[PDB]
Amino acid sequence: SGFRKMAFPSGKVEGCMVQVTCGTTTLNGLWLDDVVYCPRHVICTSEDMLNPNYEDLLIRKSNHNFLVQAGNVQLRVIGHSMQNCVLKLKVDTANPKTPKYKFVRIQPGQTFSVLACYNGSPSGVYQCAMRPNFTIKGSFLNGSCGSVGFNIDYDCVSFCYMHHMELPTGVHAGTDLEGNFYGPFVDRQTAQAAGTDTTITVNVLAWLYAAVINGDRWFLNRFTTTLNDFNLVAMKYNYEPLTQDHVDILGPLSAQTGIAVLDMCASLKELLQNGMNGRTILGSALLEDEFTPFDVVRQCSGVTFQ
Amino acid sequence: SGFRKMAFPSGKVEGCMVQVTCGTTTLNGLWLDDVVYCPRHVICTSEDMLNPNYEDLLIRKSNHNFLVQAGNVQLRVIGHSMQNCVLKLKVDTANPKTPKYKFVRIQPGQTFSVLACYNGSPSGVYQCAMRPNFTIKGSFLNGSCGSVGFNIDYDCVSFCYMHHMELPTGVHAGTDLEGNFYGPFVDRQTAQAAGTDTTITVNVLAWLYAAVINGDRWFLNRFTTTLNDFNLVAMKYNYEPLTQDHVDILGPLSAQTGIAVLDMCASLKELLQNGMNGRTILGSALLEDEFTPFDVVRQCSGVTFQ
Ligand SMILES: COc1ccc(Cl)cc1CC(=O)Nc1cncc2ccccc12
Ligand SMILES: COc1ccc(Cl)cc1CC(=O)Nc1cncc2ccccc12
Repeated sequence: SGFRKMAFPSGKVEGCMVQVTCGTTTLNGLWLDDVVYCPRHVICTSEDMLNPNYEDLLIRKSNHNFLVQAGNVQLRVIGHSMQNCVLKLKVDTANPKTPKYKFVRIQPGQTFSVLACYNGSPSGVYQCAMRPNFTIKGSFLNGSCGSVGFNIDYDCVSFCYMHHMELPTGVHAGTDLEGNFYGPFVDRQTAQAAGTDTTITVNVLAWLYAAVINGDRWFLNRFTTTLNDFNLVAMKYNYEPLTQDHVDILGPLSAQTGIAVLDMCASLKELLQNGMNGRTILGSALLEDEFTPFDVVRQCSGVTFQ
Repeated sequence: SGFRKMAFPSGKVEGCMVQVTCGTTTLNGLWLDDVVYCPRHVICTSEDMLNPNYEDLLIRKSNHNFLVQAGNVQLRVIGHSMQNCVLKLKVDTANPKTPKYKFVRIQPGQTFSVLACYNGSPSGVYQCAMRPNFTIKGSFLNGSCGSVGFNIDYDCVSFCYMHHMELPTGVHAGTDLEGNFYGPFVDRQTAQAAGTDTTITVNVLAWLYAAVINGDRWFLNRFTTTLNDFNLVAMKYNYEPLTQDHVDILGPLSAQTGIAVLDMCASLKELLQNGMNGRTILGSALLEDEFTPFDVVRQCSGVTFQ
């Protein structure tokens, strides 16, 4: 019993973090096979960040201008290339700790674990969701750039995020491992607008199912609703509209609890209109949207990894 | 910027988890040097749990009755002994992945990371606090027994908790690594009472300081208070009394924010009496007490580990 904001074990990722230094800038890199991945703004100075011409800046750099350290192991750069917003440094040594991995571009609403790193060394691990406006509400300080987000399916590590920048609003933006930003952001120091941040409705429903599994049932009501009538109320409170694909994903949780998805939607509709009235659900006084349906099944069934 | 419930990286602990089987019971064990640590109720059947005589049950077992698996590596038991509520199995192979470690018995209010394991394999990692009544509000399923809680100081892993049982109330109880239970619990299947669970006041204050660091300042008031007048209100709301040792621990946070500890206590006193009135602090509608002063400094200054 119980429910926690649970992250994946980070051991397979800790062995891939390295320190990347170009000139005077130092940030984190990801060492897989004989390639190191890192944010391309490592080649910039503080003055370049206002309006950097990355192509012109990169041409002034050679292989010997990049210093890659894996603890005390010095890797020698024998080739460099720029793919979108990431730098790919070819090194002479393949990482012996390379796990089975793939690069994945996630969709908004999906969750992943972040291994926050500084100077190539791990600081901590936490779980977060990609917001509908393609930001993340992380915990990052200066020097955390190049920290990665990931999921684990069995023996395979799926890398999905590389941290690049903190916006002036305090939220965080980054890219996939091919260097494509999530959202409309660019890697320069300028005011950038993130869109409206909405609540991930399918995740809230999954969390309400977790509450029922763990014994919290006070919010269950006798009313029901339809999909169109629920979405009319959800959009009023800046909730994402629910689709039939979302209903299909929630199927296994409906079966385990015996509560129809539309019935759970009716309970949520009353929580949106009437509030929680000083009560709590799973130790929280707010509706939580950082747990996917898969996260709930994983935590409540005990899925393990290599 | 930002603040998350952050766990330690678990890599150093993942390499120490093994599977322990005695007869038909299988749970997790901790492999350090050539000794495996596991809960002693691994030698029990389902019927023994109601009123087990561990001494009599252990005498019917020999070294070859214990099966220890480290993935696919079979460890041979060459000696066994019972220390309080843990079993110490001497094996023939020393763990090559043994990190620098120590055994520590923590005090209530301190936090640690839990590596939840099943059949010797990691499932996830989360951060929690030892409640004042010596329980933890974890996330555990059947087979998680032997999962360990830990902290990391630089290169040293401090093991502080081994999971033993879920109480009928849904909270969790366990021992230190010398086999001494935290709290008045015993390892048998019987109704057991946990005391009143109080809020860890020094942790709430540390979290309010974290909120100020991250830009949330609406709760700061113009009033002040004394230590005796605050404790009179705190005890009314089942908060732990604040002592001078707590004030000394909060010193570095007072300096960083320029807010005196007693001034922060006055803000907390108004939050206890007037509530939060639909507002949030660090994305939460409840006062949070699972962050120690050390956790706040660590997250807001970027302390790293090996
Ligand atoms: C304003 O600096 C820019 C501009 C553009 C780009 Cl692409 C990258 C950066 C570097 C950056 O934002 N680093 C940080 C990332 N996370 C958290 C941070 C917390 C404090 C200071 C820097 C933090
Ligand atoms: C009632 O079983 C007893 C009695 C006494 C003792 Cl010493 C140990 C046990 C085993 C136990 O509680 N296992 C579990 C530990 N965490 C979570 C659990 C969730 C579901 C089922 C068992 C769970």
